[PDB]
Amino acid sequence: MFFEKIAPYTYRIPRQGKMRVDAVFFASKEILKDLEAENYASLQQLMNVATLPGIVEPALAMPDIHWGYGFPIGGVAAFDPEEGGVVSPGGVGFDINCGVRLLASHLTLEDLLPRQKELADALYRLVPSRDVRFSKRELKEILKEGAGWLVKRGYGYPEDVRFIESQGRLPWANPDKVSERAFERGAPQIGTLGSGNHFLEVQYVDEVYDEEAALAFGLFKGQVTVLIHTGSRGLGHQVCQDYVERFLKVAPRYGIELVDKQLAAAPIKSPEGQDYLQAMAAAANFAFANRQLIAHFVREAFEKVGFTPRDHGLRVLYDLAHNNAKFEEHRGRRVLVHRKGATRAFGPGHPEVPEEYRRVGQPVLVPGDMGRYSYVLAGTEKAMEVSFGSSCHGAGRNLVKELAERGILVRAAVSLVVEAVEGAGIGKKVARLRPLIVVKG
Repeated sequence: MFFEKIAPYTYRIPRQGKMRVDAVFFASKEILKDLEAENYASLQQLMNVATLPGIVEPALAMPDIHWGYGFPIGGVAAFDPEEGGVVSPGGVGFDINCGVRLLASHLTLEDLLPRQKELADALYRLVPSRDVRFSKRELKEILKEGAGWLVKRGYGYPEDVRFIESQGRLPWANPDKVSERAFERGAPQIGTLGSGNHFLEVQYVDEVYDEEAALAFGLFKGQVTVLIHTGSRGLGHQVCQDYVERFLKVAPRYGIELVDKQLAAAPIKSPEGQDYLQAMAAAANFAFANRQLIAHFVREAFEKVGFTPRDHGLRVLYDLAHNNAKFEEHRGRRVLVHRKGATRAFGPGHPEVPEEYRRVGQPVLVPGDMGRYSYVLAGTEKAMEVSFGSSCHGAGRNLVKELAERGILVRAAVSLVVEAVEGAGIGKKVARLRPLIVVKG
């Protein structure tokens, strides 16, 4: 008995103990049952987040919330620099800007199926797990400029950048704050998916829920899409490690009390805070470039098997991060929003949303597990009010053997979450995507 319901699929944990503000989480009657069986562990983590300095009410968690490092996965936490706010690597997650890019083509399922094998083989061959390399000075510029650096040199279409969150460039990146180890560890990984839950999949739209948003996003049933899921690879992971320990060994000076050491944080305005933010931005820009490069190779794979540029017309529908901290305008102020396993989800009328989509809201890409359904949602006005314009990132909670039985070629080297999100009013359903080909890193 430590949280009341304030709206459909919306629960509040009133401020208690060390909490500086209330916490609010979105969930189903069914999801609550899941958390309850978990002793509410992830919620305790959400409550810990609320103990941090300068936090803006309320600390939040999405319907797919679960145990994480310090901050819970599925968490959103805004911090005000002017109020002595802090920045926490654990609030972003180790894979900085691990995210998703969705390409939308002119092809229909019927057009693709007969070349399904050729494409799978071309994708596995053209997408590293080949001979494209950059100099250290070049990848240094990449860390600062983002996806646009690659597009301007031919690794994409001119318009690609318009459909990437923040145009694929966080403004504060500074490679100087990125350790040598992080730099060398991720530098030769650009253009690769990586391991773990990273992949690329060719899919088709099997259901359309909002005709107006679908039209605006250029989506139609039977349409072929390609979803790319990957991040900053080893570079972002290292940057997180470098700063967590640096933040731990300087936490005394600042007097920041941590109920959980994994909540390691530093004042946003402190040298250490500023450095991490600059290095994190560099890692994010690297992740943006990585997805941009992969998209370039995807286009090369379609063409290699016979689909000309005008046949496939593979355009970037959208590209957004699932782990990131960004400075944004909320409540008339500039605040730093930590999102770990949650997405930015701006709504109708927002200047940061491409004009093409401005009337319906920002696309929200919700990948499922490999070989599972993916969804496309749209950001809402309500989210701008109640979740710092944030939405969910996930759809769920013998490996490849059963994938070949559901009609899915693999190349290796009803969502309750979406239901809760739409029910809470922070993510309008637009479409569902079914996988045909899965390429793992």
